Amino acid sequence: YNGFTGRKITSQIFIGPTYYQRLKHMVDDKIHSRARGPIQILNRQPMEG
Amino acid sequence: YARPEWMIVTVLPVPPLSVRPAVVARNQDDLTHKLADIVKINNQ
RNA sequence: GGCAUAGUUC
DNA sequence: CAACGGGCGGAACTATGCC
DNA sequence: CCGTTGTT
Repeated sequence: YNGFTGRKITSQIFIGPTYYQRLKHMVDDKIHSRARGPIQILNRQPMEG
Repeated sequence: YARPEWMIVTVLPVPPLSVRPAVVARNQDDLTHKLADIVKINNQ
């Protein structure tokens, strides 16, 4: 059945218990932004990393 | 702009301290080490 | 601070 | 015909050893 | 792999 409206969904859905895994790759360890931060020494360009 | 005899190096330019910066314990670059060796041999 | 090596994502 | 020299992907993220 | 330069 549909969640918002309560009406049956016309097509029957394939549902059952499958074994899932949570991989190491999260988003809190990947989000990154910069606006005028630290700067390299030899080239005076922005740092790397 | 390019006279033929000038291609024989008799005066060696030394790059400024910006081209070969010091390292922060103070470390000298590969260019600085080679320059020191060259001037050692030259004065000897 | 830098050099090198290894692993991983697309 | 033989010898020599330069050329060989793009990004990104961790870790560890050493000067 | 294949553009230069030497040797022959």
